Amino acid sequence: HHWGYGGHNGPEHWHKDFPIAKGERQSPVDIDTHTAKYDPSLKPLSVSYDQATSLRILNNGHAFNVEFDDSQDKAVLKGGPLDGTYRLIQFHFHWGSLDGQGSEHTVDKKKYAAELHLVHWNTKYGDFGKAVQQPDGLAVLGIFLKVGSAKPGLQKVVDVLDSIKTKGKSADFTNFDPRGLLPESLDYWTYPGSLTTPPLLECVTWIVLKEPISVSSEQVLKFRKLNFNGEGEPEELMVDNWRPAQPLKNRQIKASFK
Ligand SMILES: [Br-]
Ligand SMILES: [Br-]
Ligand SMILES: [Br-]
Ligand SMILES: [Br-]
Ligand SMILES: [Br-]
Ligand SMILES: [Br-]
Ligand SMILES: [Br-]
Ligand SMILES: [Br-]
Ligand SMILES: [Br-]
Ligand SMILES: [Zn+2]
Repeated sequence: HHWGYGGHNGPEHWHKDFPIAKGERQSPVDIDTHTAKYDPSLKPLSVSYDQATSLRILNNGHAFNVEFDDSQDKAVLKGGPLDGTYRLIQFHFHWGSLDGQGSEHTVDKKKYAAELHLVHWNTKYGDFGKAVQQPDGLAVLGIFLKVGSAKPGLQKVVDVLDSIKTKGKSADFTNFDPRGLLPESLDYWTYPGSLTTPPLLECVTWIVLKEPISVSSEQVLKFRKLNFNGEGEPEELMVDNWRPAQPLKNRQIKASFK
């Protein structure tokens, strides 16, 4: 792989190595709130993170992933639009160089400063690598970030970033509680889509919360001190690691709320 978010390998190039980039169910999308249909058949989301076990944080050269122990049903997502049980494997964010961009999904064309993705795989497929080969393999919970008051539950993530500045670095990251990243309301929009990074597999049920979380300017500024490059290489700040909105095509976005 050579893709990225630089001047010559960014989203508009991905289709050359990953032709599904021009597929029928690509993500992210703009959420037209006027057009999304309230679906009284959608259930409340069940986010069950009481037993979550974080293990490690990794700079993978395109974001940082907070990884979980997904060897048992500890931290699982169910309900909502989903049939069955999805196990949390990792979360990560996408963010901008400035507060006016950074999210992947947009809401009536509004871009948020960042977007959190909590990635879960369907236990009926046994492992993540098998799940991504299935149209109902993953459930990603997406949460917008706006800049205002600090998010206290994010600070532990922020403070470890200095230790994983460059691509390939990891650090122990135990005992982190992802419930501290969840807004008050679980109202959501949902639609069928894809991973937003190569290989762009069309395996995701997206669940995008309506209510953003607030983080401070100082918190997001620290995300922007990360590097895409490896240690000692020319510094390239990890900023603008978002894919823009893709064509909705023959898809409906449904709302869980009136
Ligand atoms: Br694009
Ligand atoms: Br709305
Ligand atoms: Br509907
Ligand atoms: Br992912
Ligand atoms: Br993603
Ligand atoms: Br993959
Ligand atoms: Br709201
Ligand atoms: Br909040
Ligand atoms: Br820092
Ligand atoms: Zn993501």
